[PDB]
Amino acid sequence: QVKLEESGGGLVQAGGSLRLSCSPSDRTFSAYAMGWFRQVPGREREFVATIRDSDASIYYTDSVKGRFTISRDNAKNTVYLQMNSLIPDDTAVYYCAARQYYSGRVYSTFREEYDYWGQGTQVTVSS
Amino acid sequence: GWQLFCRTVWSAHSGPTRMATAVARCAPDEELLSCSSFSRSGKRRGERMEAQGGKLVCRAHNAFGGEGVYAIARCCLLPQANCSVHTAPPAEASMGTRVHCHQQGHVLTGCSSHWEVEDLGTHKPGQPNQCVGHREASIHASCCHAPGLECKVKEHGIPAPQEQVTVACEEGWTLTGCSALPGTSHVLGAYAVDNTCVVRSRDVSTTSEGAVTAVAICCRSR
Ligand SMILES: *[C@@H]1O[C@H](CO[C@@H]2O[C@@H](C)[C@@H](O)[C@@H](O)[C@@H]2O)[C@@H](O[C@@H]2O[C@H](CO)[C@@H](O)[C@H](O)[C@H]2NC(C)=O)[C@H](O)[C@H]1NC(C)=O
Repeated sequence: QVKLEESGGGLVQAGGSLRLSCSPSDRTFSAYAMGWFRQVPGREREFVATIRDSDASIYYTDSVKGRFTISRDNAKNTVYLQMNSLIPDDTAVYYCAARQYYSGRVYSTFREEYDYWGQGTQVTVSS
Repeated sequence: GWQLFCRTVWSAHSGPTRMATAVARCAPDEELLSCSSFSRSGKRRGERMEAQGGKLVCRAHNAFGGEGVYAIARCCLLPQANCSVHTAPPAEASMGTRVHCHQQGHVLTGCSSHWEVEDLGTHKPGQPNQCVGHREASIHASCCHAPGLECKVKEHGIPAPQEQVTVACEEGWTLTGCSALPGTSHVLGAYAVDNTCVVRSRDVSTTSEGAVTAVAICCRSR
């Protein structure tokens, strides 16, 4: 019944920056965990970042560490993926993911761990 | 009696030197069940499962003249696990490097291979819980103790290599390890996509035509 809405994406040049946003249609829906996954064609939807309610709950894949920042705004009910110093290898379809309930694991990194998904937003990093 | 969840982790590109290395890592509570690597040109020195800060990591090696490599970790939620790595160094004068899981109850989840030489040589052309690599390469076996864990090997070989060769696990099984059978010239790399093992090749025609073979390690509990 919950649909996640993604904003941002498109064409951006190598070394450039982009901000992806994600929010549910029903703003009273608060997920325990929010996440970002990316898919390169011919490969599985891969883990990028996760966030719950603190900075200790933040976890990134090594390939994006130091360049990408995941943040959450409770008042706007939106999760953000600030992508800085974009490299050609960041080109993929980026998906927003929401996990409704509590997890015993410190970080939710598997697709199976999430319940609701975004439509997917294409990110193309020029030359 | 549980379910086995596996995911692929790609490292960032290594860079262009012989000493340029790429590391793919799992989350603190996950297990590294296999380690593969990829290079857009080939020109790689394979990969190894290495201990770093108590946990096992997937390290890929670049070859001289290579633009860089990607390390490709297979990360799994395996409850009640004890995983270790068994390495056999090269025996250049042999028909191929061999290693198998030594502990009773140990199950093979993955096979990694790395070489010190610039590329692999030519030669004249598998057992339960055994990894077989090139005569000039070191072979690394991922060996796990986990309750009810069972693993099987599945292969698919095509004469004309083209873009890729794939082998998929059957329904009920999870792909834990993905690799190319040795002796197959022009291999760019191997990686898991869901329960499909993908082996990429440089499409170079025959010069005895050979068969590029995708090798999958499929696991389940109970
Ligand atoms: C992971 O395994 C090691 C070795 O297990 C041995 O083989 C098993 C099949 C079973 O027969 C065990 O009883 C054996 O101990 C565990 O312990 C190591 O044991 C050796 C002595 O046998 C000792 O020298 C090492 O230091 C031990 N390593 C330790 C204490 O970490 C090990 O405990 C197991 N790890 C986990 C997380 O359970």
